[PDB]
Amino acid sequence: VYWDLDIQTNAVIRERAPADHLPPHPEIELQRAQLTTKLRQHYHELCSQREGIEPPRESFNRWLLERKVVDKGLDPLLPSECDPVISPSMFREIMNDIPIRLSRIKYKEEARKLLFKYAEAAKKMIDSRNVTPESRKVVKWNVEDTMNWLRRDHSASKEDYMDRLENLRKQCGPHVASVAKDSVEGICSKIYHISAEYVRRIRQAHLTLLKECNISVVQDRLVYCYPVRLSIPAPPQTRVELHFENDIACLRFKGEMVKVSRGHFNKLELLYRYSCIDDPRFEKFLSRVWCLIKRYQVMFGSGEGSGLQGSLPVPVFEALNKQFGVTFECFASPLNCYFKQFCSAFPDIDGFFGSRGPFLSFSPASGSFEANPPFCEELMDAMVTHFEDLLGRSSEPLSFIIFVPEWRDPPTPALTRMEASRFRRHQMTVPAFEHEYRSGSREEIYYKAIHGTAVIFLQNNAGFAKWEPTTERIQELLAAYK
Repeated sequence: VYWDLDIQTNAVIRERAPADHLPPHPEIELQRAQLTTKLRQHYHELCSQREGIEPPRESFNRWLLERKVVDKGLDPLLPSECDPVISPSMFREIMNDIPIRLSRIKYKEEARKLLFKYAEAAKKMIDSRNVTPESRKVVKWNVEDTMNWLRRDHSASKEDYMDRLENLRKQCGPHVASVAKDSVEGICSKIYHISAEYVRRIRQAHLTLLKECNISVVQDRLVYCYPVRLSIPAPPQTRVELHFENDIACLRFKGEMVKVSRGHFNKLELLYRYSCIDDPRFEKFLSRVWCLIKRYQVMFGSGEGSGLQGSLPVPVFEALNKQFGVTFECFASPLNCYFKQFCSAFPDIDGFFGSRGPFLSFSPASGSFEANPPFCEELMDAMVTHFEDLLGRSSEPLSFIIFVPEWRDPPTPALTRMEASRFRRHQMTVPAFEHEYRSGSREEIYYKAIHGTAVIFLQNNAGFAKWEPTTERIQELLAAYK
């Protein structure tokens, strides 16, 4: 439907030992869900009590992505051992909404209210918090200048109101940041430390469950890739019940229900048949589907396009396979993947559905790959370092075709590094990420993506010889856009 699970892999890796993840269990997934909900509530109260703002939209989810890049802890989702403690992602996102969040504007009275709301918010901040005398008089002058300019009987237009806000924000920004810096850092630190405590509780409950089940807790051939295997045996399956309401699969575990479309459920059964080797009678299938859906609900609120990751059209994947031999997605999930082989964030549960684990821990010696990472610049930067490390270590055909938003104000360090890479064979611009129909029946597309999508070809010499981005192959890839 929106996938081609018949295409076989051409990724080649060293044979690796089974991973030591604790086997997922709906009882533990439910506890992680209820603690992640409490963690979001701590984040909402900290932003409200310390800065008088709501949490910046999608910032908690983006925090989870950034923390995943550096976390050395034991939970597959929540952080517990991170250097730095202070997330640069969450810090930058909170600071962008201080003193207030800038909302979408369409009319003149909206722009006038937004300009006035910013000015009095900066004044209320100056009047109630510690600030150096230099920063106090600069903000005070700009706020007084704006208030008196609004007091003119001569009324300006909407673009005049907007430009006045852009300049006022330009002048007060540095002083507002120096005022709130210590407080925002404290929010990032406290939410990380609370998460670490939650991780310790989940870990202990999971070890206790396995002990209650009497469950105890390599050669380097080159082989075609294969899903991540677990070394710890699966605990006895639990009672998960399935029924369909119209074309929606409904799975209940002890009265707790998760939902997924019928089309995706049938896709998961196929991936499971192609990827799972420890459940010949599908006795554990429904339990693992429940954990999979719940895990991604905890990660991304629920189960087309958001402010975290874009979707590529199906014909683009077809053209990538036919024109450049692509068989593998570096950033996908069992729910959204196009190929049956992919890298994903949660190998403890995704491995049963074809995951090869996170890409930053994947070491292919050969293969043709596609990558459209989530909209997390910290992950993207680690991605580029991994790309160049892999391309420089192997002389076998290796190719990566990367899709990232064409944003230049300012460009991410990852995009700048890729444009200067010694492996860059070709670069172009394709249409922007847009909503791709899947549901059957939503958040808006990330703002950085609206100008278009940069497509970068990173190949070693063997890969450039085998999958060269010739003019004819580029036109066919461009022809895939409807």
